[PDB]
Amino acid sequence: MIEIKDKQLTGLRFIDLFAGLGGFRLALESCGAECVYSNEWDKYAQEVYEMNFGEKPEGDITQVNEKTIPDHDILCAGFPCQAFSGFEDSRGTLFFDIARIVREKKPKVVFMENVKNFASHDNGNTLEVVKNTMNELDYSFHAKVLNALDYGIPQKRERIYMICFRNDLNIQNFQFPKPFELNTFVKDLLLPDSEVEHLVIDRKDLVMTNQEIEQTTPKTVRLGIVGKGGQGERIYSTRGIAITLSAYGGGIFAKTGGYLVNGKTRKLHPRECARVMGYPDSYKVHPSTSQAYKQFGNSVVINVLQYIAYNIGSSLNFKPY
Amino acid sequence: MIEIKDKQLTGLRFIDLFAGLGGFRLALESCGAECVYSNEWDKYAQEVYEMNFGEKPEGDITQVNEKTIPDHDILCAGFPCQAFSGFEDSRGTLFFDIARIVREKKPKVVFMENVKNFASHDNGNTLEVVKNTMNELDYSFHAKVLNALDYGIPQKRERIYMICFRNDLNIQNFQFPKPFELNTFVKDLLLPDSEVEHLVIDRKDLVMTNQEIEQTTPKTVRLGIVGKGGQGERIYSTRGIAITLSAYGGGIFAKTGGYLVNGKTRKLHPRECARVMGYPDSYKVHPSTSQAYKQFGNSVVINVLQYIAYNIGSSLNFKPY
Repeated sequence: MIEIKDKQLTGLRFIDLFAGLGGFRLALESCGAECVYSNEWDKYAQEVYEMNFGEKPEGDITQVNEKTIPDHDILCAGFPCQAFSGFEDSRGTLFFDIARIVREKKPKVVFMENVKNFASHDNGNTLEVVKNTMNELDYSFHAKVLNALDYGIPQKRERIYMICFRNDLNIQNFQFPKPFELNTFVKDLLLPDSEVEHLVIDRKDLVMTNQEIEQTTPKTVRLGIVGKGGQGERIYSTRGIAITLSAYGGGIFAKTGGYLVNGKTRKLHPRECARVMGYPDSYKVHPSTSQAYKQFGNSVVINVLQYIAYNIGSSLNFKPY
Repeated sequence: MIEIKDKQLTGLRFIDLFAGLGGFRLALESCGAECVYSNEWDKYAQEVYEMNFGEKPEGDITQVNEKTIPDHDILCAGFPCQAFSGFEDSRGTLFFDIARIVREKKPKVVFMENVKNFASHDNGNTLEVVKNTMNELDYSFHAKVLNALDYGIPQKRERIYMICFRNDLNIQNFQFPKPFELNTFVKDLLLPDSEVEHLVIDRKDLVMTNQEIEQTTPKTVRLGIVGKGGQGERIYSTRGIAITLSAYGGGIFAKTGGYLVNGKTRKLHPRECARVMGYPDSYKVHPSTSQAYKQFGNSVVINVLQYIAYNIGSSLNFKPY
């Protein structure tokens, strides 16, 4: 997470749909915005959200009538990707819940996030349905795939970010944040060896294929493999960036991938996962290691949302005579 | 686990290498045999082994001197499959440690177990190497792939079982147990709903292609899918048999697969995993749920080992004038 002193979103209200761990909430609050409603489906996610924010998000958004949603300026949603069978063509999906709320509450901004391939899903019309639905609801639609490693977070993680402004506001200067040099690497986020001993996997079929590198580099650096060398069976350098965290991946080093740390090969700790997703150390992670992996592997990258939120605020606040 | 009153292995000593949870120990002890040495690599496997048997198995078998292994009549090993590059070809593998122990200790019987495809691995070479090695050590070699579902256990789980008798014994009559009708199904092995609600997975992309069946059947019965319907994304009926447990599988319903139970979709509980692996309810599972899944996913099926152990005894005991 980064520090933002210029609170571009001060005095604005947002809601956090499909809140998960509350990544959007961390991001928008860091810019001064106020959360007036959150919704999260998963009970274990509601749990950890409650641990960190004091309140439990409302559950199943389908039971919740849009008229009951508090007035708000920004709607956030890192929503599940689903295939559709514009606005009426989005029915049946969780995206429709976003569309029905947008139609009722007409926030100034709709800020959404999804997987990197979202633009390709269903031969391109999952994106086209979302875009057309947003247009029909009288919003512009700006989408760009951004990679975490380009925004200060040492993880290979491309995601699509979609920002929509209500047309009456006439916003013409929204820009995605510009990428910058990576100065933090996996090594910079590690816990002491003692705290992660349980994550060490000693295997006789380990084959180290490359020597540890001498200079940090903003890419994934594979050093070795175990077994057949497939998913969850590869070992990376902490002087590089993290491979993409996965909520549901399998393999010996499932979810995190394996890392060469002080002569040992191990998974990342849930706290290290938090860090490579941009979560602050003040954020309490779920007690279950396996549930924490799933939650972070499914989460948003805080830092990227912060840069975007700041730019959303920048655009909303530029109102010359 | 089945009851055996005719203790064919009474008076015989066995060792339990790559002991894991001690499945071989349960099977052979049920037939009257006494364990005189066990070895298990994994720290967490040692823990639960100790919880159940009162003793901690020795670690790293590669550093154990073969001459120090106690005298025994039966060597058991459910060992990790590894590609080779006869006896000499085994070097660099965990099987080499079995061979060097066999060479020094000369047990009457070597009883091994591995994955179902062990036969076809490295195009037959892996099994050739094992067989030729046992032959060079003056053992006959018998191997067959048996499916848990044919031996009273409702799980789709084929494994190769290898049984070798020392040549001087002139054992001519060893037979693998004959398969029989399955009369136990997943539903019979389930815990009450109160014990398992933490394993329930409520989702929206659940697509059910068949209704719950009314007949029991010795087959895996897929009723639905989630996501893309791949690994750990399939829902099965409990009126069928369990899909193969996996130590490192991924997906939403990782390791156990998903089941339709009283209107809910859930993973199996580690106790249910124990049961579909033939472990008795008196066997304590690992306190860590995720660790217990890995353990049972990589374990042996007790009942199949009991039937084989009994037949090993039957052959050793047939000694006419």
